[PDB]
Amino acid sequence: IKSALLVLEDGTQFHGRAIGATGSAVGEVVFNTSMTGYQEILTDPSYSRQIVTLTYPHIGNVGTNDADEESSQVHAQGLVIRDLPLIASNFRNTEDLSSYLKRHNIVAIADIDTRKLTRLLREKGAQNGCIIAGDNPDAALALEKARAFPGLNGMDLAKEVTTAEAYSWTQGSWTLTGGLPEAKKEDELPFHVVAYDFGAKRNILRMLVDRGCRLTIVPAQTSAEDVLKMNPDGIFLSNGPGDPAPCDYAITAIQKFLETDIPVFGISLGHQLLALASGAKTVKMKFGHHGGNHPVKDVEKNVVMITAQNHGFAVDEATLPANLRVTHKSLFDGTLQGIHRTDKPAFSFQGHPEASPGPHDAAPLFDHFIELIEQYRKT
Amino acid sequence: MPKRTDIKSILILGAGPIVIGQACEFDYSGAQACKALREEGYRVILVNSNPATIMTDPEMADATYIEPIHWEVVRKIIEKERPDAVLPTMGGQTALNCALELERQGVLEEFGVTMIGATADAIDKAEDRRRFDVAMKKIGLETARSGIAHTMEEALAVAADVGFPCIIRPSFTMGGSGGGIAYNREEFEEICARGLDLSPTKELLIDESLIGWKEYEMEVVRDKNDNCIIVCSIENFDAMGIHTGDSITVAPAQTLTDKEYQIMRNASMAVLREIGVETGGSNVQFAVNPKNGRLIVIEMNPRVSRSSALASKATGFPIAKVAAKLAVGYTLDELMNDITGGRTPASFEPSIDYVVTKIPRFNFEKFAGANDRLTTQMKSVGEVMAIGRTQQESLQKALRGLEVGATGFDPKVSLDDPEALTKIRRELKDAGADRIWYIADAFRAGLSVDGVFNLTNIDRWFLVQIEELVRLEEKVAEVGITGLNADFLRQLKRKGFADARLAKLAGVREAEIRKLRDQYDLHPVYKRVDTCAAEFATDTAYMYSTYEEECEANPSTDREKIMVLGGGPNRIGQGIEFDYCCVHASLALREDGYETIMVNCNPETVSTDYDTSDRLYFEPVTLEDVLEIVRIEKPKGVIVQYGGQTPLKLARALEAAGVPVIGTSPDAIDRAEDRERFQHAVERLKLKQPANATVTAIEMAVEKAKEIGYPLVVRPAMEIVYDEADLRRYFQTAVLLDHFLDDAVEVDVDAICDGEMVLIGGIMEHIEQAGVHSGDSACSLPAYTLSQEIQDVMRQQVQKLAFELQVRGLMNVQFAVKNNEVYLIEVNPRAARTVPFVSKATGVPLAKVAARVMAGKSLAEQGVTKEVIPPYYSVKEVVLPFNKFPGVDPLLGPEMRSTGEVMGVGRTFAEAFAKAQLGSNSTMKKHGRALLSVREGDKERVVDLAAKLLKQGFELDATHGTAIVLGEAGINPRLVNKVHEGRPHIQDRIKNGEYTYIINTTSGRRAIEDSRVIRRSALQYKVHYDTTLNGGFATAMALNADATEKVISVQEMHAQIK
Ligand SMILES: Nc1ncnc2c1ncn2[C@@H]1O[C@H](COP(=O)(O)OP(=O)(O)O)[C@@H](O)[C@H]1O
Ligand SMILES: Nc1ncnc2c1ncn2[C@@H]1O[C@H](COP(=O)(O)OP(=O)(O)O)[C@@H](O)[C@H]1O
Ligand SMILES: NC(=O)CC[C@H](N)C(=O)O
Ligand SMILES: NC(=O)CC[C@H](N)C(=O)O
Ligand SMILES: CC[N+](CC)(CC)CC
Ligand SMILES: NCCC[C@H](N)C(=O)O
Ligand SMILES: [Cl-]
Ligand SMILES: [Cl-]
Ligand SMILES: [Cl-]
Ligand SMILES: [Cl-]
Ligand SMILES: [K+]
Ligand SMILES: [K+]
Ligand SMILES: [K+]
Ligand SMILES: [K+]
Ligand SMILES: [K+]
Ligand SMILES: [K+]
Ligand SMILES: [K+]
Ligand SMILES: [K+]
Ligand SMILES: [Mn+2]
Ligand SMILES: [Mn+2]
Ligand SMILES: [Mn+2]
Repeated sequence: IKSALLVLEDGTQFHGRAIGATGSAVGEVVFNTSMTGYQEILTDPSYSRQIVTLTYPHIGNVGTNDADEESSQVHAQGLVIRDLPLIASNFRNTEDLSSYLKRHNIVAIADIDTRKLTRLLREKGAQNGCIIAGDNPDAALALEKARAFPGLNGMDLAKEVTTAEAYSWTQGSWTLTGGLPEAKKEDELPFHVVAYDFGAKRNILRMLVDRGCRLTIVPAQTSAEDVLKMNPDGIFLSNGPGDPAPCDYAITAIQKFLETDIPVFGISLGHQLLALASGAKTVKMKFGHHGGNHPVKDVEKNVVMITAQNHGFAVDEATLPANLRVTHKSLFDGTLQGIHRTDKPAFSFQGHPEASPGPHDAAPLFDHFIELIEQYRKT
Repeated sequence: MPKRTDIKSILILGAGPIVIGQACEFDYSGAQACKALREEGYRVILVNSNPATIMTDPEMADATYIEPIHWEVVRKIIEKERPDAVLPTMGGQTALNCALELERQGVLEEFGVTMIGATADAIDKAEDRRRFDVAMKKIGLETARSGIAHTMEEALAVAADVGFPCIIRPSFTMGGSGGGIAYNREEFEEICARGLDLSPTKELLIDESLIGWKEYEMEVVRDKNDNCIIVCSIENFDAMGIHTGDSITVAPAQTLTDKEYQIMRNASMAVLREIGVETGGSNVQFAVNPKNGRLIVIEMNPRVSRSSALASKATGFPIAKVAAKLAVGYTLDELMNDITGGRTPASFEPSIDYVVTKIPRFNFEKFAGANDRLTTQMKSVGEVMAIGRTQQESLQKALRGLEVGATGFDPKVSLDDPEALTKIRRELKDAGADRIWYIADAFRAGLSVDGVFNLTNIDRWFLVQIEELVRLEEKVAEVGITGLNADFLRQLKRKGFADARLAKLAGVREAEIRKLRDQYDLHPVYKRVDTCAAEFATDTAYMYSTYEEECEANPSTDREKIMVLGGGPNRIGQGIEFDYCCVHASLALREDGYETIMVNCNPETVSTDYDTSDRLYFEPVTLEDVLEIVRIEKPKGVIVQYGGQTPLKLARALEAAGVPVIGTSPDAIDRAEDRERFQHAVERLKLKQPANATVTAIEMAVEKAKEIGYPLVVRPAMEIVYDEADLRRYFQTAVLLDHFLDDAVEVDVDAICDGEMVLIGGIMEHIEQAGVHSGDSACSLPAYTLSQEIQDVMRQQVQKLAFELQVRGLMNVQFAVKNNEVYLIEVNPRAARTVPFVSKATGVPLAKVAARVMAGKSLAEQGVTKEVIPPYYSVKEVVLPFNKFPGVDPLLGPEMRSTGEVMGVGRTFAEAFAKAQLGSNSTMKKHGRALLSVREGDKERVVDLAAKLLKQGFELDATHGTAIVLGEAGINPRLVNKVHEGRPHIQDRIKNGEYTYIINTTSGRRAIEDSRVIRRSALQYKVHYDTTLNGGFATAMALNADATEKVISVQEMHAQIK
């Protein structure tokens, strides 16, 4: 028998089985409703310091593989599931879930009532928690660790996951037939985009490459001055963990960009960051949006899109500057989902146009960003 | 946009009688469509020949037409009703075909009827397999290598091209009707010929084999604003080669990576976009090569289906309801999500935090001569569904709720049978209905997962899970009840193990396992369905049991509860009729102020529609499952008399476990069902009952037979023996012995007793004589030949029985009238399959009424005391599945084989009969040549019939014997040769289409087996034939009438009642 235990800040206990590394894990606890894409989810840097509970009972049905990694490592702090399948069954698999977790040194627990946990988080709101996996899991210790967690509000995590030094990205999207492409050649990409790495997902980069952008991935703290020096065709603000709020450096730099005519586009954290620099305020949601079936209306066109969501903070629509027009809203809760600067070539989306995992409905968000870029090169 | 305003009236095309492949799911959907459109203030007109439908309830729509679903009749309705639009997407294939004929016949144009939900062109683009393939090619999706065929010659050429095995699929058919897998030229020609004739467009698509590939389905929804969503994904347990409907399926998809799932997702949307479905749902099927994820599109159904119903039940998203509204202008974003309190929109993709399993239900045992192997043509007669927090749990629950005597993975072959592995191997390689059970036996026998995979092609992901169960079963067996500690037993329950199964392994009674659970305080919790993996709260109470931590039941303490037990999956003899009764109970008592609880797990039905009851428990209808619910609900009363056999068989145990069963007691029922207790009551009442004996040995019965008299009725399955020699005979191949009442009129009588009075609901006179099961006979209400005198006796006899037995609620009695003498066949102290028919002809909602009675409100109190006799004739006719199982002799007998029924309304019996006949899809014509071939006893009566046919302008043919008798009467038919006689014989003539009518009556195990060719040929060439003289006289009467002459609504019918 391999025990494991999960304890919430409020004292709630969940007893299960250890399916990953031996040890302890602490972080904010969340639930994601994605029936597929667990690997992608686990490898999302945005999940840094969060303990991920999956609502879909059977997690690991397809094992894992490299192409399904959205970053170089597993960023989730811990994984909480209802059931770990006996086997992985998919031509794409290269290593079973449990093995993968152990490899990445992830504390994970299975066999617990994830529905009870979900309903609790929904009703009471997010909560920090601690998973302990080992011979005899100390429930009082776990509760200690959880209660001591500083929490995500006001925590800059973007500076934690970002890249140390700048680098290039010219690799495109995966294909069933060919797999993951060989990185393009610089001369094979018309546009040059500078992307701020706030803990950026690979799919965003790949997709941008798919649309003809050669990329320069820059550390979160990179000054606007340094960027501007590279003569960007466009500036992109990646997704990532924590509160956008405390990221002074980014906001500052962005404001700078906003003085210029360089097109700016941001996704999730980048949306937030954009809104902040534009003088809007960001709030911490009760429980957030974590899943792949979230309806978002494009208010302009009056069309709905099924989207992939992964965020705990939002832009207050009621503090939006007049220079910030609303472009999309959640059909689930009415929360702000998109904005466009009425006076600048800058826009952002709260959701994940790049999906991975999730529906491709929002990818056209990218196209607009290309538009701007094309136009900008016109001038 | 919001609702359309250019449309005020909508005509909905219903599905007609239930058949294999086109079942209950269409009453559920048509009921949801009607309710949705009526909710939105539209004028609802619908046509459906099946009377046992909730959708035809008078109060459900404005103008309800229980008329034959034939374009000419519909034309009448249209003419008369002048609908602004027609919704053809809620009645299976019948609806699709009919809307397209109406269109082709220029009827839609004639009456300016607008086609909503889907356009004629989109329906064709999907139904026409040739067009479908093109469309795919256009959008760059892949389909298997195929060829279109319009003739055999054409067909043979494609075959030559794709090689064997090859799959044959007709255009304009579903449920695999007219199709199959050809493994050779012989099989091939057989199938194609059948398929070519069946196809409304005379077209076949022949494809190369993808047998063994994974099979998937997606349920999609699209609106006029181009918003589109995936409501549900389905992964088939049984691979490609076995029809989705004859397969075990699960939601959601299990083995697709996110990347593959998105491709599939994208493709499904593109399919609908290309076919042109912009305001509704569609089902899209695929095949996936497990080795490389290669995606192939199979087909698409531009309507609601069995899978959309499974899907609605699985996610809690009412697809049909939504789709109805979309048909009239609404967009997804404008509608609200029912289950989440309408706090969220219909424009979203559901997420489920559990596993849904569906297992098909078969009835091979009823089709002795049938090929019982599963193929591309559906042979299932029903289905069960189960929800569990895990697959193991989900699967096991489905198994024990299948109503086949299974408690889970019960063995089929013994461990010490040296021949075991051979049988097991066969059962895995070539799947029959028992395969699921053979799979565990394989693991029990030493077969590996890989071993089993190579034979079945069922994903290892599922296999490894079954094996685990087996191994656990092995431990239980080993440790015995002693090793069943609280920890282990909990693990077991979490895996979905039934007490009954554990009981067997441990070698104890089931109550012992259950005792143990009560001791450990080991009970399940109930989770709720919410479409959103608990991301939002719900106000609906749609639950399932599971062994977890938190319980969401939260029973009320507030009201008086009434529980209603359903019948699980439908089977022959246990259909929709019972469900209908179950629904009515719920609706009635709910309206009266009770808190209604529905317990059932049939995904196809209206009973498992969350709107039908206050609280729905989608559970196995077993003693274990039901006691757990009672345990926490603590109902006031439980009805076990309305879901058929399933709930009836539980009554005693329930009562004894302390369940407050209401209505007719378990014991009373027992009194009636038990041959002995009954013979005793009948005796006591001084009533007439056929001579009977209870033989133990052969020679014993020969003697006793002598006593009783031939012909004899031998009840263990049921046969009729004629002579001593005939008795042995049976005995070989082969116990109640009863004298068979020859040339007797059968009658059904449905009634209600409140212990104070007896209300006669309806006396039905069967067309077919006693000996042809009531369930397979046409019948008339009111009687069309019986005397008022004789009817009164029965009525009196009913009343006697009613009180004697202590009936409280419904009852049905079966009589036989021989020589102006009334004989009692049996008593059914419960709701009978005829209840819905009677309620519709008479206008009295018998089920409702009896429900109220069971609940305490006397007939007098309800004001339902006088027997109704309608001012019209109502005729019920059935539909048999013989076309699905060709190797079977399509002949009537004492065993019920029909799957559905229709109703015919007329000012005259003949007019009623003609409507019912046409409705049953008969191919009868009002001219041509008839073929007479009857048996001895009929020889006398056949002359008049021949004369009748002659009067009608028909030319006659006959076989020797028959020719003799007619000749001696002054009627010279054209002699025709039996098959052993020479040429040409009946067979040849039938095949060349020489006949438009056939009357062929037989009597004797030999005479039957001899004449088998006449019936098989008649069926195959589409010639209406009657296997009873009585049947033939009705058909004859009906020739005088015009089914298309006049149409009447149920509302109007009802209004005619005094
Ligand atoms: N190329 C093929 N190879 C093997 N099995 C096939 C092939 N195409 C279809 N099938 C099987 O035939 C069944 C019936 O096919 P389908 O196109 O759905 O017709 P229907 O409209 O009658 O349901 C499918 O569910 C599937 O299991
Ligand atoms: N003694 C009998 N004489 C004539 N017909 C009979 C007799 N017993 C039964 N039948 C025929 O058998 C059918 C079924 O018999 P029944 O006892 O009612 O069995 P079940 O349980 O299936 O309803 C009847 O509907 C009837 O046509
Ligand atoms: N997904 C992201 O890129 C960031 C979301 C942001 N960190 C939040 O939790 O709201
Ligand atoms: N099961 C219930 O009664 C749940 C009530 C509450 N609305 C919820 O969804 O949590
Ligand atoms: C499936 C129902 N039918 C095909 C549309 C055959 C019984 C109607 C005739
Ligand atoms: N009501 C049963 C079907 C009747 C059929 N035509 C027969 O006479 O066999
Ligand atoms: Cl738990
Ligand atoms: Cl069909
Ligand atoms: Cl392939
Ligand atoms: Cl057959
Ligand atoms: K547990
Ligand atoms: K019109
Ligand atoms: K089709
Ligand atoms: K093809
Ligand atoms: K299948
Ligand atoms: K299907
Ligand atoms: K009969
Ligand atoms: K019976
Ligand atoms: Mn089809
Ligand atoms: Mn199909
Ligand atoms: Mn009977």
